[PDB]
Amino acid sequence: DKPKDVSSITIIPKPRLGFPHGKGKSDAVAMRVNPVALTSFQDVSAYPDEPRTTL
Amino acid sequence: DKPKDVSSITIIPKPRLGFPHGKGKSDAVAMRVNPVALTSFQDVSAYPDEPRTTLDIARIWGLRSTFNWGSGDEHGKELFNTVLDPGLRFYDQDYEGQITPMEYVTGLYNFWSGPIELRFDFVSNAFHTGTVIISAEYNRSSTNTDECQSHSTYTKTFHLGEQKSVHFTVPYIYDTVVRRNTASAYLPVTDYDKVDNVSRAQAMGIRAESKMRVKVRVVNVLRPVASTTSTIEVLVYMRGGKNYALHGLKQSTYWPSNSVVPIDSFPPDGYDP
Amino acid sequence: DKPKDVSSITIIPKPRLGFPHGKGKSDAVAMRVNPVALTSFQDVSAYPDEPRTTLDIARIWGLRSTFNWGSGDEHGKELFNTVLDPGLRFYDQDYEGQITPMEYVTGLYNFWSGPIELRFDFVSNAFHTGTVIISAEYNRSSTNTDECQSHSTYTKTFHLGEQKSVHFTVPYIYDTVVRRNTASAYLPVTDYDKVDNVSRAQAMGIRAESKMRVKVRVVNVLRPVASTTSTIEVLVYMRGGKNYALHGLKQSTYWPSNSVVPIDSFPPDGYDP
Amino acid sequence: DNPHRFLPANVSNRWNEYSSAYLPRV
Amino acid sequence: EVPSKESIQGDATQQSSKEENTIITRDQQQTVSENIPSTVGDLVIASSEPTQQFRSLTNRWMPINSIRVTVNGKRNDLLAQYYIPEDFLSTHAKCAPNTIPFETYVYGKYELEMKFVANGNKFQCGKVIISVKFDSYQADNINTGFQAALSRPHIMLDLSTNNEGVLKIPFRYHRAFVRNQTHKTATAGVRPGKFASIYVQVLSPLQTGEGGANDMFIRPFYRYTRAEFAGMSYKVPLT
Amino acid sequence: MDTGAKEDEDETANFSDGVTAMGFQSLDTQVSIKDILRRPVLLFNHVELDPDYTGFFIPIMPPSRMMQYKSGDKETSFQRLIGRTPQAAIMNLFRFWRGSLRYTIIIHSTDGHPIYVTHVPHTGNRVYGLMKVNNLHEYTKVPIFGCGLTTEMIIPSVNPSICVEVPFDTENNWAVTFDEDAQRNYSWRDKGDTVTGHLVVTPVVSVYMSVWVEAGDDFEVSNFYGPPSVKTNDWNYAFSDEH
Amino acid sequence: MDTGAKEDEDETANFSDGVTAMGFQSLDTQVSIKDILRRPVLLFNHVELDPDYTGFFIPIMPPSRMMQYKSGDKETSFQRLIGRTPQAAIMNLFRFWRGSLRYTIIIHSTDGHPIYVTHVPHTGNRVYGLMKVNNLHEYTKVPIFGCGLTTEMIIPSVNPSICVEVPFDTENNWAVTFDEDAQRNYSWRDKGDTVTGHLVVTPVVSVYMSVWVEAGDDFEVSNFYGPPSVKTNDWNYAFSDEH
Ligand SMILES: [Ca+2]
Ligand SMILES: [Ca+2]
Ligand SMILES: [Ca+2]
Ligand SMILES: [Ca+2]
Repeated sequence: DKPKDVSSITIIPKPRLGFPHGKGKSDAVAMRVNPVALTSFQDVSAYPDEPRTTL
Repeated sequence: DKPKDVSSITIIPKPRLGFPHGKGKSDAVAMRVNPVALTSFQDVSAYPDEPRTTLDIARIWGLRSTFNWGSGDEHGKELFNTVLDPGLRFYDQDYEGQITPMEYVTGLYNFWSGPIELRFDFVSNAFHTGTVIISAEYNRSSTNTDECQSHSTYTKTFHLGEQKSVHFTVPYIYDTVVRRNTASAYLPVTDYDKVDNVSRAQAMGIRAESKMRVKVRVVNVLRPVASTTSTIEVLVYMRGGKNYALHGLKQSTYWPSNSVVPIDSFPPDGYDP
Repeated sequence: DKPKDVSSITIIPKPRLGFPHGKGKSDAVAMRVNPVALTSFQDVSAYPDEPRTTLDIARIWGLRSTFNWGSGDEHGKELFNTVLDPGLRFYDQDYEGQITPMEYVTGLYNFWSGPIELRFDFVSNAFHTGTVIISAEYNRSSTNTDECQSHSTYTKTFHLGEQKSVHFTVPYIYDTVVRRNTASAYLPVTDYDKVDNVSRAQAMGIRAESKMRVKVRVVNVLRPVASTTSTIEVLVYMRGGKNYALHGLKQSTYWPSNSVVPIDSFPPDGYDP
Repeated sequence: DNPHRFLPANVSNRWNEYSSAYLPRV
Repeated sequence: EVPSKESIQGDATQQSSKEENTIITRDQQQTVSENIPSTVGDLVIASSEPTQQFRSLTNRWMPINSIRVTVNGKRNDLLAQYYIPEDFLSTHAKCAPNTIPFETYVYGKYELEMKFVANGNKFQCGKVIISVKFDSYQADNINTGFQAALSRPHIMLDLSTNNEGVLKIPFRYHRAFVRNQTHKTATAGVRPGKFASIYVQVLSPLQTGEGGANDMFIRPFYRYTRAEFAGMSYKVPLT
Repeated sequence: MDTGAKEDEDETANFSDGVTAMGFQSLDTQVSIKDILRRPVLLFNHVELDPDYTGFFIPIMPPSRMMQYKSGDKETSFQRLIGRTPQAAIMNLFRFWRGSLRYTIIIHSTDGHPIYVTHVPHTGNRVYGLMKVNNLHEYTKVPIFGCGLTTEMIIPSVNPSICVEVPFDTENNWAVTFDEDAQRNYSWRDKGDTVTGHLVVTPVVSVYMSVWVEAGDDFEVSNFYGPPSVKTNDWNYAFSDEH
Repeated sequence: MDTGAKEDEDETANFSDGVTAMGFQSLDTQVSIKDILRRPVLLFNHVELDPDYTGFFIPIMPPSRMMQYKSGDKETSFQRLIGRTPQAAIMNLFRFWRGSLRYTIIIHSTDGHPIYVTHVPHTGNRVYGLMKVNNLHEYTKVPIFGCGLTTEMIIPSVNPSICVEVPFDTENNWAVTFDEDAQRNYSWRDKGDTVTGHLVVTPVVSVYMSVWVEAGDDFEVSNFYGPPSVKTNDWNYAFSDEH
């Protein structure tokens, strides 16, 4: 069968996702084999005595 | 309140939905008052005895060929000999006539497979008597004068008498699970262009001609009584076996050759005499 | 009724889905009747003994080099001495030949790590006798005439006799968790362009040449009986250790050097003799 | 013409591939 | 695996292989390649009719041509090479009963085993490698060195220890069956009788001592462990 | 459909029926007649739309011999390979069809002008191409898309293509697929029973369009006619694998 | 594949096997052969499509030595680095492949003209580039995309790119990856076993396109051949870290 699909939605186009923000979401595409793999901080990570905020 | 909506998603734009497919989804918009109403098949619908698949059609017996058998045909003589390729009846000449249902439908695909069924109907009476041997020969073929080479294959010997018909299932024995059609997948020639080798070198493919043959040879010379005809016609029917398969839709190898007139505008195009 | 639909979402348009990735999602449209049907691997499928990863391939023993050992080679003499860099066999000359499986596959990555395995096969017989010492030297190297400097590293002394082969695991000891390949990540040169320093200054990177070496020195001079050959060949095999790792896909450093002919159109390009 | 089309007769079999009898190919 | 002290007949600790009406003994150890699978599932579809086996004829050991190894052989040199089943039908051991079924069936699936027996003496030395390349038609001249051999299913022979080697060859072809014979009436569009190649190559040159022999010999033996035939036809002479 | 099995009275032994190869290479089975008829067929390849006409008419009928090109006959705006498509070949076996058809229309443009597609139910005629309804000389003041009939619009700058499904708006139980002679002048009410209406495309400015057709989801064929006389000359246009 | 472990009979002591570094920097492991073959390879970089031809043919076959450029040989429309991509290097080790391939086609345009991509199943030939099928001189009346074969369309004004997955429509169990000589004239049916069909791109007006290929999800390789003879001259084109 080849039934018609009547689902639809109106959309508002924007060029970037979260461009001004320091947090939230990003639409960045990973230059990796696996789109969701990330850098590991299991062994090498920020030392606890390093400052975390400007305060 | 007028809260901001932060939901979003990245999208990939495409012009059509399901354009190449025969099933799945369609984004068709109905030219109806109700976008989801459909045609009713509650009362008027396809009759259950109509074919539903091309394989159903391939299962319809069709008259493929005919040949004569006379009291003058000596033992071992080939009464029938043909390459059994459902893709093309001839590799060296045009075909025009009433192609069988299975060949017609096979002409829509690039691949076929499975056993093929044959039925030999002897148009005789109870006073005709004789014996023939039907053989399916693969890869390598027999000499027209060497009956023994035919007898070494897949054979069925039929004792013609009170019964005037015999069924024969042609085994599918090849080095590939399916066979590719010998006809073309696309032929843009429409005006019977006189062909040359450049045209052929630039065809859609290369014809993988079959060497598989089915032959019928005389075992016991036909010996009808003097009072009846000394030569009878034998009808050869053909159709796909129950496990016949088809795949790879392509340009139809066969096309209507009789009473073909394209439509014109009615009544604008001079229908008003 | 024809109620308004107030649902909406903001979208970010992109031309392709998963273009750079080797896994994840794809927006590919199937050229099939059924948009979700797939190729069947029920009967025809990859054999279980075929390699599944590049690390599997790196675990195949390959003949790396060969060297001779004769009764004339005095104690301490280097019979074999090489920089053990799976990235490049030479830093000063072209390479042409049958590269080992592990080097071939390492040539597809910008980083490698883990122990490397070597196997020395002495092509001798029970009448050859002698002793050699294999050493893995890091950071700083030994003088060709100072056997003691080699003896101060990671060593394995092999007593050649009835057994004609010895395995050696080369430790991975570096100041980084992985090492970067010495070959290039991208080389656009295709016509053996005579190189100059401007070309080099504008290369894709800077070759971090390795100083790590593996040497084989004579401990006890080979003393075969007079009736047999006084010099034997030693085959040096190499492959990645069980914890060998590879990362950073790049342009392959190696390419076919034998019988390379690009395809042409068949049969259009003059196949019709 | 194209030298790749046909293998010289002395190194090939009737199928235009190296003969299994021709050991020097390597 | 373990030798014994000498007695009247020396160190009597040989092992042997008996297949049908053929036996082959070995004086030392033997190296064997892995037992690997062939494609299964296409047989019942490519052939509507039942396929056949004739084990008593095909599963016996048959020696083929003798191989000479000399001190002049260089690494990578081809000592011998076989296109199978073709070369076992029309060039080597042509009168072998193992070839009988190929005279009447046009198609087949074949799984073989090849045993190699060498005889170099205790003052000689050298290494030979035998490997198989599946579906090699028109690809024999690439991936054909000792390196490719060491990567594909192979066996290694040491010329002074005389260990035996057994290469197990499954049926891996791009079609369901391989064609058994060429024929004046058969198509020329498909080269038949070849689903694989076997190469015997020098890994390390044979060497000998002062006044020693400058050569030694190796003998290959084959047997089908599984030969299935399809498509009966009249019998024909092989190639 | 009558298989003819009724005439096969032989009951002697036969060779095996084997095992089907369907699904061995893949699960994409392509033998369902409806599946085949649901894939698009090109009718018009880059034809012109002229605003001086009411619009370009598309008769609602599936592909068949009714649109087959014959070497030597007058040139029409129909693409020449329609008669050899698998779906036309199938339709040439069934003289009845009921249900909707889907038309994919592409306007070769990126302008912001709306192009309208208007549906006309079964009215008795059967025409195609540009036509001036009632032979007037201006249609922008009396547009067919503004008369009350169901109409849809295409705006090329948003999407130059559209897929519309036309209903089975006719008085008959079934639509007649084909005639032996598409140009014979016979009883006029019967003449128009091979279509279920028309689709009319009207532009603002001159522009080109392409049209494809396929069966809708609510669609059935029947009245199997058996195969017609056919021809083929494929063999002559290719080499065999033996040179 | 035979590891050769069978020939390593030494059982004396060795140094440690250590701990793997895989996953230490990140979890993006790149050693899976199928993962590697699923990332795109550029075949044609900005090549021309001419409407005077049937279309531009793309033989369905993965990247390998069959497309390798050799300094000095005739210029083809294939990009010159295909033979050194990781996936071509992998394919040069496997002579069998089965399954689908995915083609990413980009039309350098923003026009509203539809560009069609037609799939041709295995027919026996192996061609690439612009071709006039059967050597005719006009194809708009007999378009390959309107003959019945599976076809998809690209409309640049909406999206100049598309990704199509072609099936494994062939009679063989496996497709043959490569030959020792891609130009040798040998048994014709065998010659065509290195492809599973073609993809044909047909424009309305002259325009350029780029093509990438990758393995589909339903894809397998086999018949490991071991490594071939190779070469490299990388060393000569860069400085070392010691000047
Ligand atoms: Ca029965
Ligand atoms: Ca049975
Ligand atoms: Ca240990
Ligand atoms: Ca340890």
